[PDB]
Amino acid sequence: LVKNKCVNFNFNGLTGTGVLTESNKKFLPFQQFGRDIADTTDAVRDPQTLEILDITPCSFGGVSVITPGTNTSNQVAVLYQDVNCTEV
Amino acid sequence: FNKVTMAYRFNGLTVLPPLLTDEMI
Amino acid sequence: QKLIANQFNSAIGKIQDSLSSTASALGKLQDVVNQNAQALNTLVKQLS
Ligand SMILES: *[C@@H]1O[C@H](CO)[C@@H](O)[C@H](O)[C@H]1NC(C)=O
Ligand SMILES: *[C@@H]1O[C@H](CO)[C@@H](O)[C@H](O)[C@H]1NC(C)=O
Ligand SMILES: *[C@@H]1O[C@H](CO)[C@@H](O)[C@H](O)[C@H]1NC(C)=O
Repeated sequence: LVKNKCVNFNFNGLTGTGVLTESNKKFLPFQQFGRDIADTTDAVRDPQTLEILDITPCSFGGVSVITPGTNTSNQVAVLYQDVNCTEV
Repeated sequence: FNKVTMAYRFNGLTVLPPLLTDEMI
Repeated sequence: QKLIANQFNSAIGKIQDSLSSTASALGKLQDVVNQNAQALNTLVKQLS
């Protein structure tokens, strides 16, 4: 098991791709999946050792090319929207 | 601001930031 | 002037409580924000 690094995970038949992290949300013992308002999978419990893992989509955001007119320059500054600067 | 108040970002619905921050408004 | 001063100030004060003591004054805004978050929920639930 790996943390804070986007993986493609299967937990006890539950499949999903996200960023598995430590999490403070506390399950009831019999429970399996945490969820969210969208019914989308949110938190999970590691079966081999019980621990509450969050999930998170990959990153996404749109690419945006900031440019002066091609009449001025051919240089552009790329904006990656709504991401943290690592995965670049 | 008290009265008024990745869920949709998981799929694709990305809530872009309004050009003008509230502090500018 | 002095009178109009007080009427103004005492009018401003009640604007606080008009907002402070009732949450329905902002419904117009609150409705906009909800309907946006509304359709998004609906749009998401359509995936399932
Ligand atoms: C997995 O193995 C470890 C030791 O190998 C043990 O402490 C733990 O309880 C095991 N998990 C389950 C769910 O049995
Ligand atoms: C735009 O580029 C053309 C050449 O392609 C040039 O003749 C014109 O002066 C330029 N105009 C501006 C506003 O840069
Ligand atoms: C980016 O990650 C760093 C640590 O990796 C963190 O301190 C920072 O708050 C993060 N920023 C965003 C916008 O996620």
